[PDB]
This record gives sequence, structure tokens and C-alpha cells, in this order.
Amino acid sequence: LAILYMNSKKSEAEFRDYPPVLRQAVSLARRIQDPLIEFAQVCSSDEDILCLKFHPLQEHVVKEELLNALYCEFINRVNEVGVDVNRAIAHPYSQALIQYVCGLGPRKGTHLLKILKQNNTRLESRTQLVTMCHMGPKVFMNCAGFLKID
Amino acid sequence: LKPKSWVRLKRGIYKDDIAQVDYVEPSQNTISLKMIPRIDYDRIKAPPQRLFDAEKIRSLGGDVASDGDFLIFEGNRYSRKGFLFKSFAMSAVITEGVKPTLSELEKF
Amino acid sequence: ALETVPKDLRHLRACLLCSLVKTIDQFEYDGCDNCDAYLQMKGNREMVYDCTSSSFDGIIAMMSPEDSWVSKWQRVSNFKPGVYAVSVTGRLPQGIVRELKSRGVAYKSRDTAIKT
Amino acid sequence: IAFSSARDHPVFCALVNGEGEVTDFLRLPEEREKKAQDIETL
Ligand SMILES: [Zn+2]
Repeated sequence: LAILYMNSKKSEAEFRDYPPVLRQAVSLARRIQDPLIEFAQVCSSDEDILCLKFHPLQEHVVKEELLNALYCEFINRVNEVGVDVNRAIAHPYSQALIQYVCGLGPRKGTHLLKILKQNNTRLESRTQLVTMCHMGPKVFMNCAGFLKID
Repeated sequence: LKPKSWVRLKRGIYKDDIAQVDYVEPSQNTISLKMIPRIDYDRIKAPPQRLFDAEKIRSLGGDVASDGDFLIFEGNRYSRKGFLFKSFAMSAVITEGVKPTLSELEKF
Repeated sequence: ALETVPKDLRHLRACLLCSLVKTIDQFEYDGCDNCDAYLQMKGNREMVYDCTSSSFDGIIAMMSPEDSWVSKWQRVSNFKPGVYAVSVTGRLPQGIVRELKSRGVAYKSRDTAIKT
Repeated sequence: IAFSSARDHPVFCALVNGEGEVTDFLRLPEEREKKAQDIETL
């Protein structure tokens, strides 16, 4: 995974002067703390996650089905671990996780973070989601359990 | 060299950067400008233009003083509502030969 | 006489009514030679910086303003011989321009420059 | 700590704080004297 992050354009953006091997070092240091966070943070897209070698024959399986199966395992893990929106606002690294929170995704998540950022305030309570943001009752029903608040 | 105008920087780290002048001190000693920082904050040393944010910077350390939406740090880095308002030196900024495009109108 | 010519070419500014160029301390100490009864900028700096601007282009040293083409095109022919700016940027505040109109002086913009 | 082929290639390491931010990094580039100084700086 650190090789993948080292090669990723994201690492270039985050560390422009650092040599490639220095980028592996930070990714390894992040992975040991929490592989879920690092894996989700580097595997931004389908083209990225497919670079890891899960099985020698993975290139031959149907991509729509493989990607769905892998993201389903990410969704499961992110919902078991939960996501802290406050640290996601303060620290962009965790912003990747909400995409996998059930009931949410890129469109809804980026909107939610954009609002919370623009307001410059942490979520004091989960009721703040429907109060401050414009998310509907059913998505709130789905995701409220999986959203942590320190 | 008048307020509400558009100027560009020539020397220093702010190479070829488009900025805007908001207010000029009646003493004409220093001038206030709207700009985007290019420093690393002492972590890359032993970068492109992107908007400043006031929360990822407060953990590296240093003398940081926050009073709500107003922040002061690292040699009076005047800041308000997430934007920097520190003043520039007249020799480093060039006023003529800018001719701003629509993209600048959306940044500030 | 030479009291009207810049003492030093450091800190030069052009009056914004008559475009006469002098050093900041020359205006502050002696005042503007052509325009004093309608503006009254002698004895303070607040009025000086409100009306008078440092942002001017070129200088024309006018030796015989009475008999010169450059003096006509520039509307300085009835002024005293001295150094003038070719073009000064800015506009008077919304107080003296009204007072000037009230006193019968038609304030016309010294910003001769064409935009782009 | 990360590295490569090592044939005339250095070893790099980065200290990452609990929040995920990175601190100042260290470069670790007959052999006994060089390794001894590398060990000492480490
Ligand atoms: Zn005058």
C-alpha cells in the first residue's frame, strides 16, 4: 500500500519536495495506526484500488462486480469502525471515510463537509445533522448510528 | 497604487501571483493585500496556489493566539474568518501589467 | 523663480488640481503655487494627501507656459512656470468637488489616460 | 523507515504524530564507520 501511495499523484500533491521513498515512510507510519483510514485515504478511485494485488487472476474478473465487492467490504469495515466528522473537518485525511458510511456517499458527503467547514463549527450533537444541514430523514436514519462525535 | 485594485507580485516566493489591494495606510508606510501563502510552515524543508485553512495549522506548534474567527501566529500573521490579511512591501509588488481575468473575480 | 522647481527628485508628488510636481516637503512648507484660494492645502497634510497624488506619469518642465503647445494640450498655459506631470491618477473627495462647484470652479478630471 | 535497492541509495524515515501529521524527517545514507555514525544519529 505504501508503494501505491508513493506512486500516487496524491502523495505528490501532499509532499512536493520529498523523494518517493520518503512518501512510503509516511504511508507506513499511517498504516500501522489504522489500516482502514490509510487504505480508504489512498484508494480514492477504482483505478487506485485495482492496483493492489488481491489475487493473481483479479485482472480477469469483471470490474463492475469486483469493485462492488471490494467497496462492500470497505462499507462494512467503515460502518463497524464508525467515522468522526469533527476530525474529518479539522484533518482532511479522514474525509475519505464518510464516502463508505451507509446512507452517504461522495455527493452527500462532500456537501455535508462543505457546510460544516464553511460554518467553522464542530458537530455538537447528531441532531445537528438535520438541523444544520439539508439531509433528509431517511439518510439521517441510515447514517446517524455510524457517525461518531468526540 | 489605490485601493480596490488588482496587483501582481514579482520577487520572493510569490512569483507571478495575482492579488488585490483592500486598504492603504494614510502614512503610506505599508500596504494591505489579499494573498495566498506558499510557505510549507517548516515541515518540507530539512508549492502551488491553494486556499488557506485555519485548523490544520494549529497543531504543528508555535505561538498561536485564537480569539474566535480572529487568529494571530508566527510574527503577526493577521487573519480573520479563515483569510490572511498581512501587509506587503512596495518594492516586491508590481501594479501595472496585470489585466485580470474572470477566474480572479471568483477567488476574492 | 526656483522656489517652484523640485528641490530633490526624491518623494515627488503632483498636485491633483493643477498637476504641478514638487517634493512632499515643498508642498507642506510653501504650498502649491497655482491653486491655494480654492483648495487651502497649506499648513496640513490631511488635505494634501486627500487632493494631491504621488501616482503620476512623466514630467514636463514648463519654462514658458504662456507660449507653448505642450502647455495648451495640457491646460496648464495659465499657470506658473514649473515642473508638471503628464498625467495624474485619482479624483478629489466628494466634499471639495462640491465646494469647488459651489464656488464656480468646474472640476475636470486630470486623469487624461485612456484605459487599455 | 523505508528503503530501496540500497546499492548507493539512502534510507529515509518520517515521524508521524497521532493525528496523522508528519514531523521533521531524517536521512540515513569501510562500512563500519558509516554505519556507526548512522546508528549514532538514529
Ligand atoms: Zn496645484
